[PDB]
Amino acid sequence: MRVLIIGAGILGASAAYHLARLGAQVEIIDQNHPGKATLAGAGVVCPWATEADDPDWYLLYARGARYYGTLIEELRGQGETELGYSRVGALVLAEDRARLDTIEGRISRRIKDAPEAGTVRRLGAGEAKRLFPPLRDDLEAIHIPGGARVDGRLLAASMLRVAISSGATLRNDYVSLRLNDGRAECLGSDGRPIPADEIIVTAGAWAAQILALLGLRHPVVPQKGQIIHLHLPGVATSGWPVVLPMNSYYMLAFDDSRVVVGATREDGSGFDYRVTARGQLEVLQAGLGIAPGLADATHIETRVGFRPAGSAMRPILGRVPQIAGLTIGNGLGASGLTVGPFAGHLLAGVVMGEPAEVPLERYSPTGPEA
Amino acid sequence: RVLIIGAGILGASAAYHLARLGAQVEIIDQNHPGKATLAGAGVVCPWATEADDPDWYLLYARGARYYGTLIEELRGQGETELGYSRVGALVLAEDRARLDTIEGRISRRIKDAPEAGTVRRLGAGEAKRLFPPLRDDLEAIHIPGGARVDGRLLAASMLRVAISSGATLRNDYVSLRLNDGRAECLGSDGRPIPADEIIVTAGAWAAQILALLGLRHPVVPQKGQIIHLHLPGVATSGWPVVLPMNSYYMLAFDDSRVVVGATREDGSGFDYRVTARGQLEVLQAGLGIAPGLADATHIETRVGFRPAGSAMRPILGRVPQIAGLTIGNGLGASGLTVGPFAGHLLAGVVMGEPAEVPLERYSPTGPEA
Amino acid sequence: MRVLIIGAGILGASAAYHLARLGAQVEIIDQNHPGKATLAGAGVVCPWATEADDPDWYLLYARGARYYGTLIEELRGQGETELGYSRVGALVLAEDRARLDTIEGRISRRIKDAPEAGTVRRLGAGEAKRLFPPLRDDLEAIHIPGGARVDGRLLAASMLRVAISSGATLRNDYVSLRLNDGRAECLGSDGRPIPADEIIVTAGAWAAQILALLGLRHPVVPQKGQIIHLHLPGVATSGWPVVLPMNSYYMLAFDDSRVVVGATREDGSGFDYRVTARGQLEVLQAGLGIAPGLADATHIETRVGFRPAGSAMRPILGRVPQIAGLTIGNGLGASGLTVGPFAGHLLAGVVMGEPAEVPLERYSPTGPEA
Amino acid sequence: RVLIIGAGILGASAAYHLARLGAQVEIIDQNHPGKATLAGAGVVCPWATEADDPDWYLLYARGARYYGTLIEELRGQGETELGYSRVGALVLAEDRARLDTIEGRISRRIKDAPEAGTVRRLGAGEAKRLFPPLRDDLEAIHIPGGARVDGRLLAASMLRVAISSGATLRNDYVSLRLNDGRAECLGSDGRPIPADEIIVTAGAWAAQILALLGLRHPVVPQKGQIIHLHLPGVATSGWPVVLPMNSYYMLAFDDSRVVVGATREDGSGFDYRVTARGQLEVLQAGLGIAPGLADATHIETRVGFRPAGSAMRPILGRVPQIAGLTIGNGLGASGLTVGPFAGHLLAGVVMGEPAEVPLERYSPTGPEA
Ligand SMILES: Cc1cc2nc3c(=O)[nH]c(=O)nc-3n(C[C@H](O)[C@H](O)[C@H](O)COP(=O)(O)OP(=O)(O)OC[C@H]3O[C@@H](n4cnc5c(N)ncnc54)[C@H](O)[C@@H]3O)c2cc1C
Ligand SMILES: Cc1cc2nc3c(=O)[nH]c(=O)nc-3n(C[C@H](O)[C@H](O)[C@H](O)COP(=O)(O)OP(=O)(O)OC[C@H]3O[C@@H](n4cnc5c(N)ncnc54)[C@H](O)[C@@H]3O)c2cc1C
Ligand SMILES: Cc1cc2nc3c(=O)[nH]c(=O)nc-3n(C[C@H](O)[C@H](O)[C@H](O)COP(=O)(O)OP(=O)(O)OC[C@H]3O[C@@H](n4cnc5c(N)ncnc54)[C@H](O)[C@@H]3O)c2cc1C
Ligand SMILES: Cc1cc2nc3c(=O)[nH]c(=O)nc-3n(C[C@H](O)[C@H](O)[C@H](O)COP(=O)(O)OP(=O)(O)OC[C@H]3O[C@@H](n4cnc5c(N)ncnc54)[C@H](O)[C@@H]3O)c2cc1C
Repeated sequence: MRVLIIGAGILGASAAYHLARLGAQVEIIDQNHPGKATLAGAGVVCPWATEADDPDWYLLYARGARYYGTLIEELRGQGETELGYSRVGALVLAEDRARLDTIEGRISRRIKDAPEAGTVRRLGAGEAKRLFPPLRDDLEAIHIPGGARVDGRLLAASMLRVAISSGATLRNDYVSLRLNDGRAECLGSDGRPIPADEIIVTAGAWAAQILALLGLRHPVVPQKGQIIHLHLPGVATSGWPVVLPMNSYYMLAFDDSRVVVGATREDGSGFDYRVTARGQLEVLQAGLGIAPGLADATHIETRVGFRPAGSAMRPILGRVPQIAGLTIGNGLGASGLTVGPFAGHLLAGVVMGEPAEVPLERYSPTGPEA
Repeated sequence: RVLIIGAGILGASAAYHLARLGAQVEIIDQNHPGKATLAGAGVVCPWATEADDPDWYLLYARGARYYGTLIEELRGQGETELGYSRVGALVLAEDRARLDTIEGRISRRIKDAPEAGTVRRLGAGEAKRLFPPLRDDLEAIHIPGGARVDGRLLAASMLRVAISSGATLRNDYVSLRLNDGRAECLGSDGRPIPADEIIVTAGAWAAQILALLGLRHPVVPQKGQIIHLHLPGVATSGWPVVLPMNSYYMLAFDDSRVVVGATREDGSGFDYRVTARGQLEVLQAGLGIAPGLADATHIETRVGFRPAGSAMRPILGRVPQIAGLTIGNGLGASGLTVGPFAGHLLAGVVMGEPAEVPLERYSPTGPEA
Repeated sequence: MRVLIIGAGILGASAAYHLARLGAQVEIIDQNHPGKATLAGAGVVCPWATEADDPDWYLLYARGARYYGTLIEELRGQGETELGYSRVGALVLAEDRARLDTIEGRISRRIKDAPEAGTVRRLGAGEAKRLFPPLRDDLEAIHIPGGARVDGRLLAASMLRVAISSGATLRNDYVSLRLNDGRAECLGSDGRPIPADEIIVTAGAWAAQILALLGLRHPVVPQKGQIIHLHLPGVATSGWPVVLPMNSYYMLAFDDSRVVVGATREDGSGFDYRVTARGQLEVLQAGLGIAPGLADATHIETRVGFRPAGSAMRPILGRVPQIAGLTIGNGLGASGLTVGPFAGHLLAGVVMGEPAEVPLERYSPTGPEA
Repeated sequence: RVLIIGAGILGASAAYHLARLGAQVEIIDQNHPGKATLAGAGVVCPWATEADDPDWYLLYARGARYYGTLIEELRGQGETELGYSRVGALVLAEDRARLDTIEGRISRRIKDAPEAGTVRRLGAGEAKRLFPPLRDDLEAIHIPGGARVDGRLLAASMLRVAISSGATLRNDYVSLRLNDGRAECLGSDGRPIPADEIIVTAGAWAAQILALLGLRHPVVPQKGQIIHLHLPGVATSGWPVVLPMNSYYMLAFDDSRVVVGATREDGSGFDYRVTARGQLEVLQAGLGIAPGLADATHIETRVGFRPAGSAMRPILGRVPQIAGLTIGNGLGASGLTVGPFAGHLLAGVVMGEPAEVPLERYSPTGPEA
């Protein structure tokens, strides 16, 4: 009766994974809405290049990317060997040499507190193409040996599998909320309450819909994103790194001759689960523009997902003011696969009472407006 | 003016009927996974049902006859593709003993229903002559007048007519609170949604927001999986509905397509998944009476959550002790037949007309303590 | 113009994989017809329990199962580490103890000269359910620790990747054949011949269509097969064994909470690439019959594949009599994922002239029928 | 009597005409991946075509106005679902200059072709009023006679009429053999297929089986990728066809569906794959002139291999020096407009009727020593 988690994406799954290790009874409930963000998550893990230069770097991006090393092994030693993860390195690009210099600097300043990045290095024209053949030969780049990739769906799935293997439960259902005597109550499909000492709301983009039932104003709305998957027949891509043109687009490669190209950021889209023409056109232009070698690659599918985009680019983590037994994790935006796993460790310490490894006040949620 | 929460077959009909009368209708629909109206098979044949509840049957048979008014009212408005057709129905039974008791039930309920046509008990092989895939050793009772419809296309057409008449439709999950004895609607952001009259046709999900008002809404979801088949290059526009009276059924549509009866999974919750045993049961039932479907293409299997109430009879009418709030739900497994006519009844409530049928026996319950 | 391979299934891919490593210039052509057998192969590798006792066929079946040990590491050391292979053991079931005793006899006789099978051990009721939870608790079984499984598509894909990394070429095209001056010619899309010293036809079920152009009578026709893929949300299956109920059906599990169930065997089906109703019913009955735990598992997809089923259960491998520069490999039927990989190694030696590890006279095709 | 190899729009048209003349028809089709007729967009508008070749345009114009006869003969036969509609056509251009030259070329060719109607030059967004997604700043030339059709449904309709008239259809990959000067057809089993006359409408794959007779058939596949869009809740049955005169195009069907011009990939072979650049080219060309399609749903991308010949002129007529063999191929990118009438000619060849059109300029070559 310890913990009840609403939503089992990368964030809700990481919370369960970390809670099950603390001996708590974890009950997970996940509807798996069409457009579940984690099912469409590209899988880039490389914070050192992010242009968002706030103290969130020291707290979430840096700390989160440093934990991937430990997490992958902790999972590997538990029977979970299919995560799609690989420390393949990353290539960062820019249109003009001027902007490419300020980015190299921003990365250099951020290697001190994250040695997993390796030895950052400046590549000349044609050298990035030797690591990612589809790239243009006239592209200079910055190589970050530490940058990795992952299959967002498989990572969350494996974390859930480890939790359920050790006394956790998972079912497919849609639950709601009610405010009882100042405490948070979870109402099942029938309508009866679901006994739980602590509740965690990691409902992603849909969180604002059930939290509003408690008088809360959750400032997280869906940001639609369309992401293209390509197939290179008979092409060994297991060693290819990730590519970050620093223009809201990106692309990476997986072992099964597969290449994924950066997604769109459609604001005010709502929950529009449709593959549109312009959306795919945007991605195809940005992709083939830097990597003409992908021209004759097969188009296998185009996934759609709704990012939990918060008002601020920083997430919303911590216990709810004025409401007992309610914690929420959301707002991961476009960096959820990188921050999600560690953010889940934070929520684990919150509901249990462990000492805060970081100051969550910068991310604490808002209370009832009344 | 009017705010409708939930745009299934029921919420859509209410908007359709109200918009035509000039009321400012604002529709908000979340489109939950498993929206019942999207998964509805579309059989309309109440005279054979084995459930004997007059309060419920009164609307079942009445809503069936209403299709005569609806199809034409929609036809004369640009809407001609609703999948509706008066193709007739075949009622089957395994042992001739049960078939006799059923032939009795049908005649007893046809007393006030000439729309059912002239019933006739068919000899072995006569049912297969109208539905070839059936096995030849099946006696049946033919009800010329039983029809089918594409519930998905019916709700879509009624919404289009409502929007063309000044209604609005947007996607959101809204809630309710008690302000001054009246029902006030809050959007996801939390801002209020001004409305003189609110209607709640949220299907199985209705018991999640009404509970915020102290109401005990006895409607929970009953999952149901339904299989769609395709006979490549086979004319099916004339095939009848088939009701083996064993919780299963099957019907046909124009596009060489055959739909097979659904499951009934109590205590499923909103488990939007296509399970194995669910499809095994449907395929065993279908292929058991219709072995001709063996080599038919399986194109998709849909899932839906029926708004199953504590009692089989629905819940319609204003909420006692709460002003400006009306509820419609509980349709269960007959919402496509009862839905359209019920929306007409919900419209009359918020508009104030005298009830074409006394709604007292369907009214909801007030706030509890 | 060293070698031209027609068809890139598991067999054509294995041949290419072996030839390219020996310096031969390999040109691979594969249309990827709908129903490609390799893309729908279940992936069971456990020959010792087979009811079919054909020495000509069994020689390659048990031989091709042992070759998997070499292949997995060979591919592993080349960057191909995600092949879905695992030595998870197998469970052999039967309804009545009478036939289960007969099966135990066949296995023992064939497990004595096969240490790869491990220590065969007869389990009591409920012990097979301890390894495959969804099974019935009343089932006796025979445990073969050596039984393994693999993802057929990922295996053939990785082989091609290693082959093309070794100077081979892969193209999507439909080619034909004509007989010119007693030697085999391959007609490209334009209709003009394609220069090639040696041709290998691994066209699977479609092989007879183009080989008939040379006066041959290739007795390999398609046998449709429908196979169901299930999903157990939040269930660790990496350690689940294979199940062989010895009733033409079967089922296995993969790492990502996925369970596959035995396939149909539709003779005279032609190239009917449809998912039928009865085909799925039969599989569901067999699966849930012995494994009620799969009842509430998700059904994610149902694949279709045309097995290259030959008149004789033994395959067809070797040069074509009276026709120079032609080599045929086909007839793998329902055991190609086990035989395919090693059978490709045989085809490689044939076309190059190396001595045959196994006398191939018993598998040679027939010559032109004047 | 007659044996047809390949059941695309060309082989189907041939079967539809032969069955009416009382010939015993046996049709065999392998339905290769990328069958051109299954991916054909279906624009019918020869008057605007830029390719001014009289040897090829003789049939293009002649075959286009044959659609009038064909639709009615099919409409008066139970076949009413052809996707055909005389919706008109809009011809656009980059600059007013090129648009002027096109208007002149169009009017010259309608003298003895009144099916085009009254051509009118639009300007300043008048074209957008008939095709909303277009840009407002586009002048155009309206050709009321331009129509569209679903090549997939048309070929099926002809076949059904042919089968209702004693024709047979089978699935197999057949070959050809020289048996004492006669053309003989061998099935997959190797046994011969008795046929008094053989017609080869094998499309791009023809060169492969004809090489078996020592013939050199200069028809190779030209891959083309085509995109289908869906406009949620938008009536498009009345929208005309659009011909930007830039190697691309787009048309609209009844079911809120819009199709965009195809790619032209030479030397592609039978590469049955949907590529990235191919879709980028079509999306750019489509949205470049029709920004309104930005938020349209992408439902499908089809691939087909055009029977592109060395010369744009097709290949029709008996094979020299080989007895009982006839060839039809080379339809290229205009097969849906020329195909139907071309099948009528192939029927006239094998039966012996006089040539309505000069066959000398299309006949194939004989064996090369
Ligand atoms: C196209 C795309 C590409 C991306 N690429 C990257 C990348 O390269 N790197 C990176 O770091 N991040 C990336 N992201 C961001 C990342 O995928 C997300 O930020 C993150 O996965 C969000 O996970 P979540 O669990 O918070 O949300 P979700 O994954 O949406 O989880 C919410 C879950 O809760 C369920 N739920 C909701 N309401 C209820 C309810 N009432 N009852 C029950 N269940 C409920 C939903 O059905 C869902 O399963 C990408 C995102 C997109 C869309
Ligand atoms: C498999 C199956 C087969 C069936 N076959 C038949 C048949 O043959 N004949 C027959 O007569 N009936 C049949 N039915 C029954 C019929 O389909 C349903 O009873 C009917 O569709 C109920 O409609 P509804 O509008 O009440 O519910 P729904 O269709 O579920 O509509 C509810 C809507 O409200 C929305 N909503 C919910 N909560 C909120 C909120 N808080 N805010 C905003 N929107 C919200 C939901 O997203 C949804 O769109 C079948 C049902 C199933 C499942
Ligand atoms: C449902 C199912 C389950 C199975 N389960 C198992 C199992 O558990 N264990 C096991 O050992 N085996 C199993 N098998 C058998 C195995 O999948 C097959 O035997 C094997 O994949 C055959 O490989 P292939 O290369 O001979 O044929 P294919 O994989 O079909 O390869 C033929 C290829 O050649 C191409 N081609 C053909 N003609 C031409 C042409 N003219 N021009 C160009 N390309 C051409 C085709 O497009 C295709 O790509 C199963 C098979 C099925 C159908
Ligand atoms: C993407 C695309 C868009 C197009 N758009 C248009 C348009 O808007 N307007 C227009 O006028 N034209 C258009 N065309 C052109 C038109 O579709 C084609 O020219 C025409 O359909 C060719 O038909 P066909 O019957 O000659 O060949 P196909 O349609 O390719 O038919 C050939 C048939 O023969 C069979 N076959 C071949 N060899 C054998 C064998 N040995 N044994 C048995 N069967 C065999 C094949 O399997 C196939 O079924 C388009 C073409 C493409 C590819």
